[PDB]
Amino acid sequence: SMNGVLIPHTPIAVDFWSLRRAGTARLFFLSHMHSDHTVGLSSTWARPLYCSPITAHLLHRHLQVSKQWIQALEVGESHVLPLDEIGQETMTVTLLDANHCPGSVMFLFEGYFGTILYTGDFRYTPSMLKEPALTLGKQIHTLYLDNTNCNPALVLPSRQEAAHQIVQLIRKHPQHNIKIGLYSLGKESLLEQLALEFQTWVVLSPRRLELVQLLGLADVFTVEEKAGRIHAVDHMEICHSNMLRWNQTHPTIAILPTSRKIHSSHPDIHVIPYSDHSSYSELRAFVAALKPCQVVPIVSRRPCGGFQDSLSPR
Ligand SMILES: [Zn+2]
Ligand SMILES: [Zn+2]
Repeated sequence: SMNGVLIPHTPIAVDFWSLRRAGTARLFFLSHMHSDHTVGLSSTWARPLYCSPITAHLLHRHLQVSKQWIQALEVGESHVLPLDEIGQETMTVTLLDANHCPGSVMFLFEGYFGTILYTGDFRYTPSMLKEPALTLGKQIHTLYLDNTNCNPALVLPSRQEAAHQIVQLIRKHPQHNIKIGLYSLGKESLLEQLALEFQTWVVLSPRRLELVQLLGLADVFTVEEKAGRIHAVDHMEICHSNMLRWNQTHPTIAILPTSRKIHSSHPDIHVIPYSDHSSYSELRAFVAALKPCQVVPIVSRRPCGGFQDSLSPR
């Protein structure tokens, strides 16, 4: 899927890389390095690209986008970007920690269009309201929201509570190897927590270890499989056939940390609602505190509602 947006009546494109559809009167932004946000973005990209410093490093390393075009913006600062070559108009952009994955940010856009807050992918935490850029009384005219888990019937625990569910599960199997199905990026802090909790080395891929060292996490990761019982694998590897394959070597439990209602054939495959996306209740509190004039879903194909009673008149 493609979860990028061309914001109408603005010079803004976020996680949206189709040259034909975007046009030439746009500035391009990248919230984070998940593949559904970099569709069409590769080493051939030849336009200015604005992102976080961590995203900037990952972008050049793994997609080979030239450093000529990569524009790393410091988080928490107001950046003034030119919209033309004659110093006629500018746009002010402020990056805010999205609490989603390494490098993930929210964008605060200010310009002729007004004020727009673009969350990208984010997990709401109350500290986001205490952001200096959001405590200036500025009216947010449009709030683009991560509506991934925007289902009122879907109750999700906090990441800490979900991490506890994972810990409890692993505790029941002290003799088992543990397969954690992940994307190439994200939930590294979960791995670090599991490493310390069970005093084990967490086996990664050479790519992940390279990433972890950038984050400056604890020295608890390695590429040698014989070193630990907790293994970070690609989520696609977790299925019935691979469970039988893995059990030939050692008793194995597989864990899928996701808010998606994935069902498994194998009894030893566990799907636990550990999510990097805000829950419905967290979304409600986020919007209620900001009170924007309008709320627009980033994930168009997915449901998004229940925010009329939290909007602002202006
Ligand atoms: Zn994401
Ligand atoms: Zn996404």
